Amino acid sequence: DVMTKEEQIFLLHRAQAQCEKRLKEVLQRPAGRPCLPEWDHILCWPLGAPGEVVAVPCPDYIYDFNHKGHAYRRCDRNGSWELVPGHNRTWANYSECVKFL
Amino acid sequence: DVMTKEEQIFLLHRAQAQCEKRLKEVLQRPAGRPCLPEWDHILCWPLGAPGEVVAVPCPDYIYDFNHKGHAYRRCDRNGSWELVPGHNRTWANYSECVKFL
Amino acid sequence: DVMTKEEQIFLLHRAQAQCEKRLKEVLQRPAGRPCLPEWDHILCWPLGAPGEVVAVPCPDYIYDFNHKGHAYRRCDRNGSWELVPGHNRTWANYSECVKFL
Amino acid sequence: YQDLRRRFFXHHLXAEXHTAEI
Amino acid sequence: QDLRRRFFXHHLXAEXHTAEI
Amino acid sequence: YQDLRRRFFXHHLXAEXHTAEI
Ligand SMILES: [Zn+2]
Repeated sequence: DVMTKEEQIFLLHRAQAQCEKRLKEVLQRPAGRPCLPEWDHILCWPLGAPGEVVAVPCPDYIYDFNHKGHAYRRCDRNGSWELVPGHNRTWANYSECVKFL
Repeated sequence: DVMTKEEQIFLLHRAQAQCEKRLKEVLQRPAGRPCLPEWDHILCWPLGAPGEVVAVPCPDYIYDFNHKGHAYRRCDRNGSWELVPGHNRTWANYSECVKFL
Repeated sequence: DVMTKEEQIFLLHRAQAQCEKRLKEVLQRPAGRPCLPEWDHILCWPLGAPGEVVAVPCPDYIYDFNHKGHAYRRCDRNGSWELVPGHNRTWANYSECVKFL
Repeated sequence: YQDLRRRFFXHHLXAEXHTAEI
Repeated sequence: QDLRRRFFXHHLXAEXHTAEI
Repeated sequence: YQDLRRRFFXHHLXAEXHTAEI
């Protein structure tokens, strides 16, 4: 059916809950110095290999997203998600997921 | 005397319904290879002369629009509305219609 | 406690009604040709010294604002708030106040 | 606020509208 | 019509895509 | 986390506010 706004909010809460459960498991058995999972209001980013671009498919639970594309983050070598150069937010590229970019 | 968002929505749908009338009327008596009319959520773009910029007065039924301005589209020689260079959306300039652009 | 959208609207109306008092007062006690106080939907800009940048702390009644930074306007020598170069809107820099800049 | 609620709905329908380079 | 969900897209975009535009 | 809804109304009043070149 055609998805309503409040249905979208509901599925985001379900995804946020799943992210909190996923983050609690990794913190109970850590190893190495990777980028840790975190929720960004849209999707749960997974463990990131230090010094590499991390690609996640545009979440299938977002009706308005292109489910064949990927969203991208940057994980530096110290195991920290990279900031946008010149700003104080985490860098993320969602251009493939949306038509207005 | 100031319009509400609900009144604005209703007027949009009426303009949208009349656009379907125009489309249906043109599809019943085609001629040549021009850019076909279509609805873009705001106004009904008319038949476009191929190879020319098409200018439409900023719709009178949109309160927050400057009704002395024009929105612009591009019609290429093949009778197709041009896309934005480097993107997958139909090019359109509404800067004259709003103050925040 | 995290404040609601409706509460944010109320505090803005309180600040807007307070700006109208300041504007009505200075209009009764004019002097010189400075930049006059204006309400821009967020804060009430004070009297501006001609030919100087005017810095106002990001108002404390906006929850999502960095209350340690400043918004900025430009007051030209004629006592008029400067427009943005190339546009017909008054220039204002709120980048310090928000994180989405 | 309604004048802004209608004008913010301007913003979104702008976003969904003006596709030329900004 | 369903533009409410699509505009709520725009905001979560705004709040999401932080790379230089 | 319904701060988004007040935060998105941030975005609009931003859009209506910050007029300097981006
Ligand atoms: Zn909105």
